[PDB]
Amino acid sequence: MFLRIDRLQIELPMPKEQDPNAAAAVQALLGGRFGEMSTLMNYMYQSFNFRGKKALKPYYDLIANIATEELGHIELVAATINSLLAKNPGKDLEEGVDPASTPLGFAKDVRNAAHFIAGGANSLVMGAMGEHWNGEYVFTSGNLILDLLHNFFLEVAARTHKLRVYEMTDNPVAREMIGYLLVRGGVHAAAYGKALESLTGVEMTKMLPIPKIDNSKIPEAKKYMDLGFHRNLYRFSPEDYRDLGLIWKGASPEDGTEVVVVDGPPTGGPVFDAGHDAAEFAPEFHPGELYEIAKKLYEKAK
Amino acid sequence: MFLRIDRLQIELPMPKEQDPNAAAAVQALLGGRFGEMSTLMNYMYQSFNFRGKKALKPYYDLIANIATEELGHIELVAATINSLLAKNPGKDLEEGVDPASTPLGFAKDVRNAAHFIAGGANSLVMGAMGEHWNGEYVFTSGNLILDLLHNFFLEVAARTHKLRVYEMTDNPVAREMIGYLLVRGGVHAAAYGKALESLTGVEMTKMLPIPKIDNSKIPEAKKYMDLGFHRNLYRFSPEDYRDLGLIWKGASPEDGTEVVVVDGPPTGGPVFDAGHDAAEFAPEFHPGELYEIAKKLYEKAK
Amino acid sequence: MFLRIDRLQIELPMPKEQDPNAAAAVQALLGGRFGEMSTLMNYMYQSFNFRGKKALKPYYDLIANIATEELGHIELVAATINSLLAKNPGKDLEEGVDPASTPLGFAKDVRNAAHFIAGGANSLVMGAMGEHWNGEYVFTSGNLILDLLHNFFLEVAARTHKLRVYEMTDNPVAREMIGYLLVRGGVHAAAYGKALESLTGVEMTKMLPIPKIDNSKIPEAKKYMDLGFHRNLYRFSPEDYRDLGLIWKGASPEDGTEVVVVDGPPTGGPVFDAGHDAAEFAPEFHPGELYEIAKKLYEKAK
Amino acid sequence: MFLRIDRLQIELPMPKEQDPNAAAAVQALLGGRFGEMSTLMNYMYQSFNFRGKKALKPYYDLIANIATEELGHIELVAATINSLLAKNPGKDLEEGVDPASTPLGFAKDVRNAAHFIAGGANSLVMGAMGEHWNGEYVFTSGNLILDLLHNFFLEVAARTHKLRVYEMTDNPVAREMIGYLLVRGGVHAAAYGKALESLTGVEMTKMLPIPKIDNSKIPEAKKYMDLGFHRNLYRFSPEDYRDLGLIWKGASPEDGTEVVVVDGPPTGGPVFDAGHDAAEFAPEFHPGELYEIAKKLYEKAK
Amino acid sequence: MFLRIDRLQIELPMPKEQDPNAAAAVQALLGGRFGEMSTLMNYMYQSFNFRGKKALKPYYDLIANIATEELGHIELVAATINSLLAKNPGKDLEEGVDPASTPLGFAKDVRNAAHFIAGGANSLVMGAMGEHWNGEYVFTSGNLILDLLHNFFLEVAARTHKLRVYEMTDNPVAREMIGYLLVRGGVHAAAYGKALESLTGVEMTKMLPIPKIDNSKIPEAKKYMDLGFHRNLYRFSPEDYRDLGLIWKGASPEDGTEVVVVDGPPTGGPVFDAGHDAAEFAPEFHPGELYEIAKKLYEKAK
Amino acid sequence: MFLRIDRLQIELPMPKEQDPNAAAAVQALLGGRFGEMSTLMNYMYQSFNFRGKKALKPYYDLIANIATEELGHIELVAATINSLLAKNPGKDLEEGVDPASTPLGFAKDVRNAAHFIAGGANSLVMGAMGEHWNGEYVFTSGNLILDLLHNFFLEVAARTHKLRVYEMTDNPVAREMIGYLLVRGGVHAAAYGKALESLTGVEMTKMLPIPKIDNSKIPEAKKYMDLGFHRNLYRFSPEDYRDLGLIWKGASPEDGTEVVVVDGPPTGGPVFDAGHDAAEFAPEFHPGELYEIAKKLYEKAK
Ligand SMILES: [Cl-]
Ligand SMILES: [Cl-]
Ligand SMILES: [Cl-]
Ligand SMILES: [Cl-]
Ligand SMILES: [Cl-]
Ligand SMILES: [Cl-]
Ligand SMILES: [Cl-]
Ligand SMILES: [Cl-]
Ligand SMILES: [Cl-]
Ligand SMILES: [Cl-]
Ligand SMILES: [Cl-]
Ligand SMILES: [Cl-]
Ligand SMILES: [Li+]
Ligand SMILES: [Li+]
Ligand SMILES: [Li+]
Ligand SMILES: [Mn+2]
Ligand SMILES: [Mn+2]
Ligand SMILES: [Mn+2]
Ligand SMILES: [Mn+2]
Ligand SMILES: [Mn+2]
Ligand SMILES: [Mn+2]
Ligand SMILES: [Mn+2]
Ligand SMILES: [Mn+2]
Ligand SMILES: [Mn+2]
Ligand SMILES: [Mn+2]
Ligand SMILES: [Mn+2]
Ligand SMILES: [Mn+2]
Repeated sequence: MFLRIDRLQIELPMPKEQDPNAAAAVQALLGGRFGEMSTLMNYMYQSFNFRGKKALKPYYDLIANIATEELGHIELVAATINSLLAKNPGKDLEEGVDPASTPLGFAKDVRNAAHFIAGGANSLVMGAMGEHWNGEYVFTSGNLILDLLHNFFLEVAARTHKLRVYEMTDNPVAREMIGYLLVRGGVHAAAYGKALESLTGVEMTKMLPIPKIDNSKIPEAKKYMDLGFHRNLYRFSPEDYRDLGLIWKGASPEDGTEVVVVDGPPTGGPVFDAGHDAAEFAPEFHPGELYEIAKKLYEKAK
Repeated sequence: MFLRIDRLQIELPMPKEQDPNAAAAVQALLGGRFGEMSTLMNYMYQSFNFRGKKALKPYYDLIANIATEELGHIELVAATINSLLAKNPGKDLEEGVDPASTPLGFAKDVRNAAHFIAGGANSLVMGAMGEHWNGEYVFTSGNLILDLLHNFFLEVAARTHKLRVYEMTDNPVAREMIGYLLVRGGVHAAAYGKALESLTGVEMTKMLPIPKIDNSKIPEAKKYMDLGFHRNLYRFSPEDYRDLGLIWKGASPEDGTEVVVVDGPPTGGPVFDAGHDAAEFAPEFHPGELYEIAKKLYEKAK
Repeated sequence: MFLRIDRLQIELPMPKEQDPNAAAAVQALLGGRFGEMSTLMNYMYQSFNFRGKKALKPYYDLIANIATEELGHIELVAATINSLLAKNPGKDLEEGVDPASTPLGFAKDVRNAAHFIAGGANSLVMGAMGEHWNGEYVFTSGNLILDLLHNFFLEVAARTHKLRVYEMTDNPVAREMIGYLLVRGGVHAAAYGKALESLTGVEMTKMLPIPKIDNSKIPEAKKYMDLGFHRNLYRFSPEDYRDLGLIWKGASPEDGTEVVVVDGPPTGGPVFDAGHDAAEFAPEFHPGELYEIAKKLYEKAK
Repeated sequence: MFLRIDRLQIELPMPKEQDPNAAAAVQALLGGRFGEMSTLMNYMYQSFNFRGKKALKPYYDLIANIATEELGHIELVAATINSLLAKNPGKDLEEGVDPASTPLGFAKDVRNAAHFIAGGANSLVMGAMGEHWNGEYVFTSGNLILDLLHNFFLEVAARTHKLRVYEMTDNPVAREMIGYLLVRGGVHAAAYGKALESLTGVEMTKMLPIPKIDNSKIPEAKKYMDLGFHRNLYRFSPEDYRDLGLIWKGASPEDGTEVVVVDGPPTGGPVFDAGHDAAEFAPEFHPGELYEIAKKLYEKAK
Repeated sequence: MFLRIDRLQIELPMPKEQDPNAAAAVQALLGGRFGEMSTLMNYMYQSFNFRGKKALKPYYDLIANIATEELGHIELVAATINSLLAKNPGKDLEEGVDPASTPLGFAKDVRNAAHFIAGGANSLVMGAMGEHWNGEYVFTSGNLILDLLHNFFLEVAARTHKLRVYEMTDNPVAREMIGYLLVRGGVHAAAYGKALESLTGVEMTKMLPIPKIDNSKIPEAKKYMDLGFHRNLYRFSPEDYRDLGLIWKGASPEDGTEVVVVDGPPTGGPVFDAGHDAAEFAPEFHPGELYEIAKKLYEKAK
Repeated sequence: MFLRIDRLQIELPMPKEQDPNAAAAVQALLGGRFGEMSTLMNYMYQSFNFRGKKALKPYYDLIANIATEELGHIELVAATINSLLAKNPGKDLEEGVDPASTPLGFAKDVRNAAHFIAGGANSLVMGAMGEHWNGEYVFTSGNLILDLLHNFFLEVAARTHKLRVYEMTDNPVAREMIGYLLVRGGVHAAAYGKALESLTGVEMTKMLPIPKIDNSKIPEAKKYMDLGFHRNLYRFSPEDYRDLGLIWKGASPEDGTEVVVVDGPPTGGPVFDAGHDAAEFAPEFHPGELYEIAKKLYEKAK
């Protein structure tokens, strides 16, 4: 079972301008083959399907726990896309929009028109070409070593996509998210590499980084390394998965320093609200009446 | 962000033997169009994309919280499938399997061979025809009423699929899971119906049940209603989503009794471990050496 | 624009009992690559997209009119599938079905479980592997000769699929439908071949039949030829497409006899009603109340 | 069976300029998830699959008839796209096009290159991202109420997409089509809502409009309401489906006035011909010789 | 079995500038429905599946051999795309690229972002809309005449796409490849047409060209015809498939001159190397260390 | 460019009778995600897209050459499937088949009906669920180490699928093919592992085998190892790719013995001809006339 905390994993900056094509590129990191939906669903299904949940417990704890972290990463990437698509971020009401004035005219010419037609200027479950995420992006073979080898690869392929998208947009909201997730993905790659070394004797972490560029060269990633976050494997569970430190120990690939398990999630930051976009009818064309209904739900004695 | 608890939402019984074609049918309820992946991802993305998270908070709390519950439902359905596919449930080591003796010969003739080739006799992210789940199964328009109308439909369409699969499968593991999720889906349909009543004045809950068959006609569902589970909307969060009772109040469609918000998740039941399947090389062909590696990790613990 | 007549293009017989796997095979002829959806949508879109609707009118009339005929062919193939899937054909109310008794147990083991889960034991928009029909099965290039060459091929490929499914299914409903549509597909291939002869001088009809087997070897098709149906190109329009005989003239490939344009549709046969299937909740679990509602609508008629 | 009338459902204006990206957006309304292909094929297959064609006749008449109207809507949307893609609308011959001069250079940079490569600058069976329409967009459950609930949703989701595309392009051909189809979709939503109220007692039409914006705010829709077309359910059949008025009666959601059944289709307007586009080889590179062949087919004595 | 020669089928010119959208259009010719992947895989699988490899040997030789030629065409089209995507063609090392400087900023706005995210600025197995090539683009019916009819169509549909893409870009690398492959596709269409005439008596080559525009009107195609290459069917085999001349004989459709079989491949040209693209991390971010490792592999005594 | 040799990489035995479901399982090894189409197309596109073809030549030679070997593997797997689907292997003419007698009745009930409808009882470009192979199964990042890591994984994932299908199918044709390709896949995994060791210092070959089962436990694979085939990397080229031994050297993972580069392809075995299947109209319904046409082509030879 799962619980939810109404917080993003980190604070994101306020966007300052809508940037559709940046949002379309960032979609690769959400619903593309190596996006966060893929790391999430790979680890989630491997955790469901895991044989030897007690006999191979440290490895089960690892996959079950990292799957849980990736839930917050789909959330964070979706918030980033929503930030880039928001017309009036954080504002409950805009007035004066007339459909006949062609208020979505710009959207005719952007790469991803679906953001504005199917979505209400919001994230979709798709990649940078509009391709919807598909369950064949999941590998769940039942063989622990084969799955871990796949997962090591998956994290460094995902990192490669994050780096390339970083190089496509200088939007600060996108770069903040990417910097943080480069650091988290470095932790995951390192953790799967340590798990493989424990099972096989092959020193997989010595292959890192892939590609051969250090996170310290990406300013927004270095920001988070400077706070120590490359050392931390957070245990996203009240009472379970307590044996992570049997694998998550020893040296960090980033700097050689000792890594640690942190019990519980990080503090986080607030969730994002894109505000009213009347041309998208989101959350309604003129939402004042609905806001009044919600207000009155609280005004009650019962 | 999210947290994980290593418990299924209910306990499941143990099948007498593998039932591949039952597993293949139950896949519809996991990765098909109206499976638990779809309800999960619809509500998850709607919750990310929600505009007016404070101004429309009671409705945000509802979608965000039900999304969290559906995480445990993909888990529960996967456990059911895994139970039906497990050769040696709960048994860590089998001996004597010879690949040269065609130990997977039965799988040549089952509906879903992928369970045994791509999977290690485990669940996959697909429906009852082998169709992989796809992101176009998600509807996230940004318009609250349109989304809620969709979600009401989604729950009763999902219910219809659960009922039909129930009528195909006599296996207790499937009947228990389905009976439970018929009751939970009744709660979700009722909740979305109450939300639509509040926003629109249209008495959506009066349309229930769809199809026009009572959950009381399904023995396992009747048991869960006798335990009160049709009344309960669990708050799957440490501290958030405390306004569910503004919508989740009044009469149950099942029996007219007053519905309730329950603080926290249910206690549930143990997770499922399919054990060793040597022919599937899952978790390894001969896993004793890996079990020894894991044991030694604890000896070297700090 | 289009009009509808509540008649199948031929009458169909009644199966003795349900035959799921026959239905699954016949799906190839509905939603597969060379099924009736494909011939329909190819000619429909070509007719929309046709350039030179007046200057090339005889050819426009041909494509526009054959497209209309193919609408009735998707209808006829769907009726055949529905006939094979119907538990109680023609019977409005069945009693005593208990969902708890696994009344759909047989469906666990059939090829196409979707017929019974997604469908209410009814046709779906898919082929013989469960693959849903897709718009990339349409070829609409705008070049008349290229399109007609494609359409000649499409008809003989579709014929080949019909012949192979005929050889799989002994059910009279399927044999009657297929025999009829072998004759109609012979007309369409001949018509496109005559159109290509007129435009190019290449004697395309001399290539027929493809494969090199005569429709006379298929008993149901032989009967329809004995009724003259290989000669007939029906004008499926009140007043339009009156120049079909400019192309549809001269010898039939089947027997050398003169072909004819028939004003209007054939008289055909009754549409099919699969009746009540309570386990499928179709049209309702217990439909008597809805039947009463419908009866009362007539009492309140103006 | 079906008949065809060689007329669009309404007169469309002459385009005045090619607008590829407008055509790409309008594709959402043709082959996207909530485009006219989807409403068409949903109602068509539900009509084939309908159980109780006599016992539930008014409801059968409704679905069978609206399916037939949607055939003319795929035609109308395709004509709109073709208008936007036409280089020389209504002109049989253009001269002087040289392939080596890069006459399709603009198409390199438009969103939808397929319009110009796969199509001969014509409509395709796809949405606004190039996604081809797929049969999984059809819902045909066999349960009347569940299908009608789906269809109500489908019409208002389709309306939402039409409104958003309207707001993306000010092209008069697109806006004329959209205005008309907003009015027709309002009729369909109202009709399915009335059918649901008759079966369930739930006042579904009181939820309209969705989104909460009136068609009267869209000038091209108000044009058609001012002619009375929101009141009219046309019976697209010579002799069948005569019981529509048992459901289609009472108040219009638009203005409270009494709705009516109209026997037969509206008058319509001419079909559209995009003319010669030599660079697309459509209908031929230099079509004069083919036009002469067609002319000579008429010059005959026989 | 197969052998490889490290040469393109022709010399291509050096690109001079990156042209992403030209590369995206040329993708239609690689991984689209009528691209070189399709002609390749159609003929390859037909050759595997061929019945009567001795009894119908000349026809087997034809399909087996043309399949082999198409391997070099996927190679040639991929080289063309890679040329259009190359930043530093032929250069092993570039220095001074900083990811934080947004070196891929242009790629945010191009049609095909996947070239830069999934690919390292390189070709992908997809068409001009980003659609990945799929095995349903292959037709392998087992019936020789039906397959040959399909293949005739396939070549002229492929030619039509090549012509349209030619008209979209004036890039010399693209136009050189297209000119050559127009000539080769003319040979293939002619060869399948001759095979059909031999089997059926229908003069299929008299339909050529389709569309009705001569290759001699395309300067880069005329270049290769002026060298005689429209006459040549190369036998891509050391010792097999020696009976091609039983079919490949008689007049060329281009000019009426006698065609010939050439034993062995043409001379070819060098392969293409896109060079270092540091922002794509291709072949590495800073490849000097890897180049030194490779150099040292040669410095050996053993 | 490529050349073709009309030989399979090994000889195959003849099945006693058709085995449709065995063929359907073996399809996973052809067109599934980890089938031979995937290894082929991964290495083919990586070889096209390779940057530093001279500076990193030993690695280019390896990928380019292994790609060529995989061409013969799609051929070999297709031959295996065709063998399992052949009614009359090696027999040019069968008499007496009557389509009216349901000669394909068995095919109604097999897993893969497409083999008999779309195919003429022959292989298709799909996996074990009927899923067509797709280009998103290719990973071509441009980064050498990332690609090689992927390829190492791909080979062991493909091996895992081969092992599982082996365990499903007792047919000698399948066991021989799979035993051989287990040995060849061991060579490829070892080669990519050696390449990674050279570039990274990580001892990837020490992870082998994956899964942890020796090829010696599979009797057919053991025979091929006893013949030395695990040592051999064949140079599938007349004159190119002469630096394979710079990487392909040192110890075999199977037995510690020195590996070798073999100049040229193996001698292999005959290609397979499925013979006449009249019910499939393959190569024709009654092929005697076409056989006579072919005979006469030789009489008219030059
Ligand atoms: Cl990740
Ligand atoms: Cl991560
Ligand atoms: Cl649900
Ligand atoms: Cl639920
Ligand atoms: Cl047809
Ligand atoms: Cl037909
Ligand atoms: Cl509609
Ligand atoms: Cl409408
Ligand atoms: Cl080609
Ligand atoms: Cl070619
Ligand atoms: Cl392989
Ligand atoms: Cl291999
Ligand atoms: Li069982
Ligand atoms: Li039967
Ligand atoms: Li057998
Ligand atoms: Mn992540
Ligand atoms: Mn990760
Ligand atoms: Mn659920
Ligand atoms: Mn639910
Ligand atoms: Mn037809
Ligand atoms: Mn037809
Ligand atoms: Mn419509
Ligand atoms: Mn409608
Ligand atoms: Mn080619
Ligand atoms: Mn070709
Ligand atoms: Mn291989
Ligand atoms: Mn391999």
